[PDB]
Amino acid sequence: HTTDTKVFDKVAASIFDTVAKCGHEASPSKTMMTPYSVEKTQTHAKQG
Amino acid sequence: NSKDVFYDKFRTEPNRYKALFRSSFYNESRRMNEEKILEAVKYSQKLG
Amino acid sequence: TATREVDFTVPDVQKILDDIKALAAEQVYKIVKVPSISFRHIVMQSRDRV
Amino acid sequence: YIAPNPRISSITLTQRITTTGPFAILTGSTPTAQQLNDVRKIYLALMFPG
Repeated sequence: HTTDTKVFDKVAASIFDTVAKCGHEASPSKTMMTPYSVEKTQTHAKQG
Repeated sequence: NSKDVFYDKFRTEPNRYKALFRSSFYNESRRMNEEKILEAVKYSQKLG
Repeated sequence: TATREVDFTVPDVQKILDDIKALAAEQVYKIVKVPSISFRHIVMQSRDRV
Repeated sequence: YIAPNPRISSITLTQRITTTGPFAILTGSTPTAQQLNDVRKIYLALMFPG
């Protein structure tokens, strides 16, 4: 529900901090956060 | 998660999220990917 | 042929709702300790009038 | 030459449900050269009455 930049940045930071606090580590290099692309179980979809 | 999908036409529409990609998260992901390519190429150049 | 022209025949209601929700948080007034200056004084070589 | 607004013939209540115009098949057509020349003839006849 936003198009602002810093809000999105702080949201992503909060998610990563929660994962770190859960005794795990999530790689930001390959973590996915996208509007128009879906990947699941070695299946890739782009724009339908 | 519904599977009753049918397909109609191709369309073109303006991108609402075009301004969001100037954020820190995307810049960092791109930077990490490209630097990973750099270590790969320098290791290959060092070995042979 | 189908995708040649950009289309606007469908609106984005969610964008409108988000914009109104964001506009609901705009602040109009201010809280200050001292009001702004309304009258000032220009002094000359005189000692009784300004 | 200006085309009419596409929202006149169809309104989208939801992302999934849209109304359909009776002449939707004709609206998808694209004129050729001869038909465009005929349109120019029609407007030229309209602009000069008798």
